[PDB]
Amino acid sequence: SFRIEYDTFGELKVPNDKYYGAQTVRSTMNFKIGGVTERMPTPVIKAFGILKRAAAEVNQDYGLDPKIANAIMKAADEVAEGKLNDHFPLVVWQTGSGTQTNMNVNEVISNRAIEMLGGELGSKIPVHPNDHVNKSRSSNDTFPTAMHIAAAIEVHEVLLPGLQKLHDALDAKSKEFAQIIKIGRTHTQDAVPLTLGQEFSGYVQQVKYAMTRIKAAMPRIYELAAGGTAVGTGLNTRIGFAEKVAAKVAALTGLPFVTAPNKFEALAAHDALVELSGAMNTTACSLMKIANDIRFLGSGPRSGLGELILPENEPGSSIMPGKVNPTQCEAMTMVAAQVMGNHVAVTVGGSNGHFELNVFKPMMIKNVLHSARLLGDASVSFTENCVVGIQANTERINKLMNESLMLVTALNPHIGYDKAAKIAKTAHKNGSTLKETAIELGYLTAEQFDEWVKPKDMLGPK
Amino acid sequence: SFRIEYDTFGELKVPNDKYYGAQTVRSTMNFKIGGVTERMPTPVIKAFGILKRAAAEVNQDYGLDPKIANAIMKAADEVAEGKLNDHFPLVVWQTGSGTQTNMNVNEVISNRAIEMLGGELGSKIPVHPNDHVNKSRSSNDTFPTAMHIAAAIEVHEVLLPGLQKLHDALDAKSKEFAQIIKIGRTHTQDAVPLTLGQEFSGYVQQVKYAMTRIKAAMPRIYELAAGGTAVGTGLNTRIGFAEKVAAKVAALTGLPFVTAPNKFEALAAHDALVELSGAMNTTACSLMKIANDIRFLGSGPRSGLGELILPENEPGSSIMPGKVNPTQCEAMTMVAAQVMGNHVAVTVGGSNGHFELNVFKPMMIKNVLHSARLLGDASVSFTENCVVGIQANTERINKLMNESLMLVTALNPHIGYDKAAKIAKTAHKNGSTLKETAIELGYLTAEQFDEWVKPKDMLGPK
Amino acid sequence: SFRIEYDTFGELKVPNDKYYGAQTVRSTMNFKIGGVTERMPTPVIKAFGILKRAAAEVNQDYGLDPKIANAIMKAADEVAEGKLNDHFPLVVWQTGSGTQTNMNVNEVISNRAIEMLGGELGSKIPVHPNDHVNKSRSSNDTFPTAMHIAAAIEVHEVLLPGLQKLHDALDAKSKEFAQIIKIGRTHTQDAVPLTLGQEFSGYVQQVKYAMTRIKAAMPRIYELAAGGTAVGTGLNTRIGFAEKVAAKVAALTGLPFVTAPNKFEALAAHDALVELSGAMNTTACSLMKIANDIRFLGSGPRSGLGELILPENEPGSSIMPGKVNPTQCEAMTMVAAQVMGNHVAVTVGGSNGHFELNVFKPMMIKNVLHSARLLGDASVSFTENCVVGIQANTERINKLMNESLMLVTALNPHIGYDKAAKIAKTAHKNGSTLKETAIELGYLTAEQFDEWVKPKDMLGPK
Amino acid sequence: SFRIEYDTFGELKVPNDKYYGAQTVRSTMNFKIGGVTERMPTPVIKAFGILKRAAAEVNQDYGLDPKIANAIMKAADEVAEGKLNDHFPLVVWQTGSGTQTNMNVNEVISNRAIEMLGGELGSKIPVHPNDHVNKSRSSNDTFPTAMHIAAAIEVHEVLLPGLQKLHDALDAKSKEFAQIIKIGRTHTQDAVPLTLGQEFSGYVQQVKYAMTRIKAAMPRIYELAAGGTAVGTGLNTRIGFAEKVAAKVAALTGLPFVTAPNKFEALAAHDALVELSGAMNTTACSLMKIANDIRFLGSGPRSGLGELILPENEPGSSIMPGKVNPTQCEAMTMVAAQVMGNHVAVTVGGSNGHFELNVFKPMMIKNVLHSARLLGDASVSFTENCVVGIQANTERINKLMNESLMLVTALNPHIGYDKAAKIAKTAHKNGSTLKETAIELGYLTAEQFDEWVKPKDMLGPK
Ligand SMILES: [Cl-]
Ligand SMILES: [Cl-]
Ligand SMILES: [Cl-]
Ligand SMILES: [Cl-]
Repeated sequence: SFRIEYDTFGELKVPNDKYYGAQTVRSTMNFKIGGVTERMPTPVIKAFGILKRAAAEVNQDYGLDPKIANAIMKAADEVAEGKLNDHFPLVVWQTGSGTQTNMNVNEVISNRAIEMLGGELGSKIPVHPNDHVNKSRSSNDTFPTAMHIAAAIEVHEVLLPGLQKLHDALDAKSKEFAQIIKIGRTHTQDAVPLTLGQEFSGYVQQVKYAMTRIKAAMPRIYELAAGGTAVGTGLNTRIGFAEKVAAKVAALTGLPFVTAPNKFEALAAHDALVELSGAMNTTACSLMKIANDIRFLGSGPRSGLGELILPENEPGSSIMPGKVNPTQCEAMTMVAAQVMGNHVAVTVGGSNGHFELNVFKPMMIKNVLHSARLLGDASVSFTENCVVGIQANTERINKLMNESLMLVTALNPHIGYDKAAKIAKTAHKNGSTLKETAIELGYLTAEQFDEWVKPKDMLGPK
Repeated sequence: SFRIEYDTFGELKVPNDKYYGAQTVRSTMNFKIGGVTERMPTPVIKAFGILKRAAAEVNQDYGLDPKIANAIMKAADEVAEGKLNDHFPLVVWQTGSGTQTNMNVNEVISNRAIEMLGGELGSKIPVHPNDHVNKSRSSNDTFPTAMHIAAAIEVHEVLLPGLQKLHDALDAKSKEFAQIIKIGRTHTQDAVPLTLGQEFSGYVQQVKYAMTRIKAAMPRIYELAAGGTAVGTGLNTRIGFAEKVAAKVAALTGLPFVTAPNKFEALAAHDALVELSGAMNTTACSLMKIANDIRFLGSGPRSGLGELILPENEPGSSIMPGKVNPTQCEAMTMVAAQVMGNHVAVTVGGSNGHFELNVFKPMMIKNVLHSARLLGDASVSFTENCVVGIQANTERINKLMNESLMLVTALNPHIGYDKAAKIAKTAHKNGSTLKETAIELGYLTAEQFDEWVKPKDMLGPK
Repeated sequence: SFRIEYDTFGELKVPNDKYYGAQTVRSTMNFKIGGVTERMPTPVIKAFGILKRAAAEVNQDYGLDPKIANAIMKAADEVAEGKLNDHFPLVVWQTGSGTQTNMNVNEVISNRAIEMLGGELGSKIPVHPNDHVNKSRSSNDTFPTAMHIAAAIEVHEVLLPGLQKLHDALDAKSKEFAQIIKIGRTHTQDAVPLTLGQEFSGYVQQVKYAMTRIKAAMPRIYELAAGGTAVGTGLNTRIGFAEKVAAKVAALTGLPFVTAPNKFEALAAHDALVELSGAMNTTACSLMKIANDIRFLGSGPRSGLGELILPENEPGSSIMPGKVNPTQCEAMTMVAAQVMGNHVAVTVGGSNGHFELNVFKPMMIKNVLHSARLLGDASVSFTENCVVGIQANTERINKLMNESLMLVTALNPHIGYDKAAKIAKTAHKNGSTLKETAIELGYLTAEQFDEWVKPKDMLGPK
Repeated sequence: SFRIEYDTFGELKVPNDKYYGAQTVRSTMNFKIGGVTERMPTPVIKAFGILKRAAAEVNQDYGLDPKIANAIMKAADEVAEGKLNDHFPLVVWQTGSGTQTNMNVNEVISNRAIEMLGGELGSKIPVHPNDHVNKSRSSNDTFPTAMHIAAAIEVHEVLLPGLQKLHDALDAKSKEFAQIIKIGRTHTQDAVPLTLGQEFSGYVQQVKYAMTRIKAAMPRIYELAAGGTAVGTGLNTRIGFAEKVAAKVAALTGLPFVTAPNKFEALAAHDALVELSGAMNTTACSLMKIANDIRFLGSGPRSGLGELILPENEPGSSIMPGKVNPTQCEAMTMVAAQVMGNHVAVTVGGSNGHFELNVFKPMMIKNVLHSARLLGDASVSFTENCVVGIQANTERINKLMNESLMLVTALNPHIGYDKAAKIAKTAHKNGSTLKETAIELGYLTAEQFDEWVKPKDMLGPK
């Protein structure tokens, strides 16, 4: 069931059905921290597949045999496509440079490429893990490169598409609710009116600004450390490799990847991950506000606010109609709280670089990818399972509109401030409506009230 | 105008009316960071006066002249009593050990004692700042000692008394509201009933647990670093000074101060400050919930929840007689958010100690004292200007109780689940009450409804 | 391959080899957030098994048929023992009350118990998911109970045992290094000496205080919400159930679980999780200091500090001897940064409770369990793979001791301050040792220097 | 002594020498939270003076009397110029909308303009606080406008100029150190060489990227809420006032202020403040790395790293001539930790908006301005008192270069990997240099070593 390999610490049995080698096995034994929920995120593994596929191509310009290079390229493609996920057992909580995952990727790609060429698994023949798969002689620049490839792909494929669906759904609701006038709330107190569409337009602007903030953090993420090698000097790599491998990654992904103008800044720190995490942290604040507002606007049905009727996803009780738990709102606000904590973890790691190398890399990219996946997935779920199905309780909204004390300022240019203040003061102490009190005081007639108190005329400046 | 003093780097103009000296003026010149709001917190200055008073009394056992020592004690008492606050212009953003503030205290106490002994300001005669006020030869242990004295005093005098007032006022409201039954809210949806007194009893328990958590963080605060000198070995200090000066501080303050059992842990880290900030962070989560709940329970008056009538302390618009903004709730929740941020700042500083000395001390104690003062002051303000004056809107609470669909399960044993659920669904569809629907359906009488649906019987287990 | 079940939203195919039902399947479709790394943590599932096993026993006092109860108890045991982990596919990012995992547990236990009694899977006969497995009529108190059971078990079984191993290993190193005098470092500058054992004794005290801080947060974790039902009143549960099920959980686990004195505080907030997260946050600051110190103390071999020789776990290069990357230090400091971020996520969720129910429960317990597992696992790995094998570079330590300028204060009670200051001032500008300069200046002889400059006499007060 | 003013709750004694009125005195009485260090930041007060000056000029287009308007403009100019700071005693911990500070500004400007028009203080004649100074009928939009004006001005005048000085000084050191080759450090272990100029060029890039990130956060800061009035509809304000007052603020400040495109997003949330705090949080991670690196590179002089000689600005002990504590590094890293905590506080406030108004405004702008002032001031102080005066210890750097084992790979093409690794292992075992070992082994001459091992040839790709 196993083959037998050796490192400088002793004998190791590697399962025959695994493409990793003795380096990966030893790493798994030395870092038993967290369990399988702590394995290196799949986007990082796939990004390594893209990077090795790109380097193998470029390395043909530097002596790499085309028959070996093509075998590496096909094996790297299988990694980048998620076909070999079960051959990467390492946890995030490894070395701070992530080079143990780099050696995991080198072992898997060479062994798979060896098998494609009919060789013996574990022999390093004819595809060597270091001499061929890592022909670039890259070391501490590999994992930084895979971090930015994975972050850029996850932002383009998961985060922004999810937020775009949320933006469009909120915008459709805003237009659908454009003519429903409701009582505003400031300090949670009754305030002058606005429409549900105006309130939802604020949500739309927040999501629009969130997508702009995330895009503004991407230019630095597109800068790749590949070519810096050990300390950023580029020692042991070939001239032109840094630019060529970045341009190849750009062509493989369709994203505007470039080489980092300063490789020492690219290895010694990961401020671009901190800035991207900061944009997602701002997005979390926007989504917390939006989801909590809709949570409260749908509260009820009779002892809450009751403005919105949210779609029911979980089965209720036949004895409890009208009760709809805002469960998509709860999942979204929990995600937002998680992103804020993830950002602090990213911040602590990003601040603790030492000299030529920041060695908090796996934890930083884990929290960045975690935040991006959660925000993208929750935005999709929030959209499809709640936002698109939100209905307005227009009957309740219009009833509370006529019973509110907030429309009384519409009578000031008819009966003066103090007569209007006395109608509101009396109606408050009496539990009566504004119209009922304005007539019982003999200040105006009903036909005058309906002519002067028009809420559609209180939605903008004059 | 000025007197002229000298350090070995040149000459310095010291204002004639100031008790600080050349080293303080040199320190102000090199750390122009933040402005006057960033000056060292007054509790730290006062704590230094306590410490120097204690050291001078103890140092008589090791040869300090009694007339010099008694002048130092009187001058240090003036520092501890807050009479010399304008003689400490240094900001928090100084050296990470805080020894520049230690020298500020040495110069002020020496010059003030010189003045009380008829000498000339700045002469170091007959009271020398280092040889007499700092005769203990302490250095890197002075500021840690002053931190823990200041934190313990602020907890004992401000934080815990403020929370005690809040606890007692909430308990009084709980008893006052013990018979007011209202509709519960889970997920912000209508739920089975409970009393306002039961709900408030939850807040009472949170404040009770908050005080227990803060008290649990104090034993390590009471451990003083005084006696560790430069690196924790106690080099250049006298055997027994550490225990004696701690006992003198205990007798002066009435708080159970003892010497730190391990001086290296006391200088290299300030985990006790992190744990105390953590307890205040937990307290902030409690106060955020309590204050936010009261904010929303008082929302309205007509489109909010409207269960509570909060006191109106600042005048509002006469045109708006029903609006009472919960401004005390807003100050409390803003304070809670500030404590959470302050805790992260304490955490980053606490994590970044280097070898024998953590040099983040001034920023750590600044945030700890900030959180304690804000939490204590806000609790007092929230208590006096909101909690004690809260009234229940029993008229609205009773009306919404009768209109709620949540009481329908009381009919289950009398008419069966199927008929009860039919009453609930028809009442929800028609916008009618359970009683109206149950009789229009011929399922029971009005007399059977009044006898079977008793909310006072739905407040506990059977 | 499937059976066919129905909910109120349509037909659902449930795999025959799964014990969950249509409720779990529908929940999996409505909350596609995060992937399989986001599944509910295993300690929560096992804790549900303990809770249901305990309730099934107690419910025999309330009519539950002993033949059904015993079937439930054996099925719950299989859950609590980790035999049915593959039947829980729900993610953390579900409803904020965690009741969808509660229904997942109810479906699995009843279906497995049905199979133990030879029934048809998915029939609810003779073991009903609600009528029998959830006979307590518990709702919003189930997940809070499982949270505290899981947290208490993880602290007792993983966190504290891991820290205890670290404490003992650091203590052994402290005693082993008790006689190795080295130059201290304050502000990273050369300071007066101390021993490696004294420096390591500070680490020991930090870990000891960390275990005390975690234990101090446990009394409130031991309080269980079981019995509060929907809003904390205990409506629909039987008198005495809350106390009995807590005492049964205590007997099943061997831990001092009790019922919560105030069930409204137990449902509306999770301040005990915030306080436990705060204790782990303080522990993270201690471990960050300890691991970073050892990281830097082992730096070198020739351009660093070079005081410690750390064990080599990853294979190096045969051309690069003496290079040992402190990879266990990096994994530990990354874990510490992750705990600090997790604490903020816990803090945000714990602060956002609404009225009768905090609906951030799954996210809060996920981050608490994550922090406890990481700290416990990393402490074990740090201990076994680094601390126990640390060696001291006594040759380098003694060489820098004799070349340091820091021992010059030992000559002040022989030649006075100013003669000693001139030896240090000259030796600094000359690149010479203190003894070489003291003789070249003719201030003392060699035999006098060795008699007066004794570093073993500079390790404590006099 | 005092004058007597009146609100509708009673009478208030206003000090004779103060320009504030009854509403300010009422506000101070009800919010005794924090003390004088907690007063509203001066940049917010000054920004209010700018805003009121702008509104008064624009309001002439809507009928405001020119002589009244010109008196308001002159009084508002005195507020903006910092001449009336002692007339604003309100703390940050007030109402969450900040309207109490808005009224403070209205009363001060009205009373000062009354004084300039010969009237009596407190008379509201001829300049009324609400009818004239607040003629725009703005309310909940005033403080948000003042926040963004204050943040934009502090970024333009303090933060960015401070970072610009730091960038330029670091760039100058990078050029000055361009030929000094030293041993690199990855994982704090000795690594392949690089120049001090290359290492410093990494810091230069981080500061350059920090300024780009902060500038990227400004477009949404430049959007002003002025014109949204109570809920964002703009009710009670004039059409065109929003655009005109923003254009007037732009002309007065020279900054590209525009009106917010969506006033509901502008009042209900302050995500722009969260994004700007995020950029400052990223900057803090950069400065923490830069300052901590320089701290450790200057450590020593004899048991540290010793590569840099930092300037000595405060006198030290003459007995300790080689000790120079990096106090500017400590103030910078303490500031960086404070910014990270401030960011969490901003985040919690930004996430907790309710419906039409976020009522965490004063605490959010307090932390934003605190971070900007500290970062700007510290960057200037760190630049002038440390960076510009840094010297390289080239003697020590060159000695450690020759003693390092990291240059051995330069022998690989000339003698082979196996002999080169033997030289490295023997030099490491003997405590000797590569050159000494290579010749005692008969592997090469001293002349071959000098010609083959050229560190200037190991600073880039081949
Ligand atoms: Cl590569
Ligand atoms: Cl002292
Ligand atoms: Cl149960
Ligand atoms: Cl205005």
